[PDB]
Amino acid sequence: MVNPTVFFDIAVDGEPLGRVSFELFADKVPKTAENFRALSTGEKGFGYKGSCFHRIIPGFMCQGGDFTRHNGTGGKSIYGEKFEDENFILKHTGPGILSMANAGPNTNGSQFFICTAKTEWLDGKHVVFGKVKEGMNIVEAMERFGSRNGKTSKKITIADCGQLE
Repeated sequence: MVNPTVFFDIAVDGEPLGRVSFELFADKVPKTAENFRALSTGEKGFGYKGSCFHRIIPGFMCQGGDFTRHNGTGGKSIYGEKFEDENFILKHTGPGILSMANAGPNTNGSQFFICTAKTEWLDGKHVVFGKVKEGMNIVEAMERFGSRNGKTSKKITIADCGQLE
């Protein structure tokens, strides 16, 4: 079978920016990939639609997925509780990597980041579960609204999201 693909339609201060799509490595990290896929479709009744990228650091990453508190302090997985680091097979190889944010071992929720550089120091600490497929330029455009401390200068939202194919 085939790894799922999901998309995010991004907006900046409500104005459309573009679409970013991702391959989810369900072949390597099925549990992690499924969480992100389900939160993208909204099939459990909650997920990423309408949420924001609250922390963006140019040259580093864009982070989002806190759909409950909108600031890095919230979010939840589809598993009724934070969940474990499934494995660290996949590495932070370069721009476009999709990896889970966490607050220490086995604390995955819904927060994630999209790398804009190779972030090898996170290997073995954050679970890598996907990669941008199309629209890396859109992520580069988003990145320009970040700053040193991560605060964004315009509100970057996931206007729509779902599963492709």
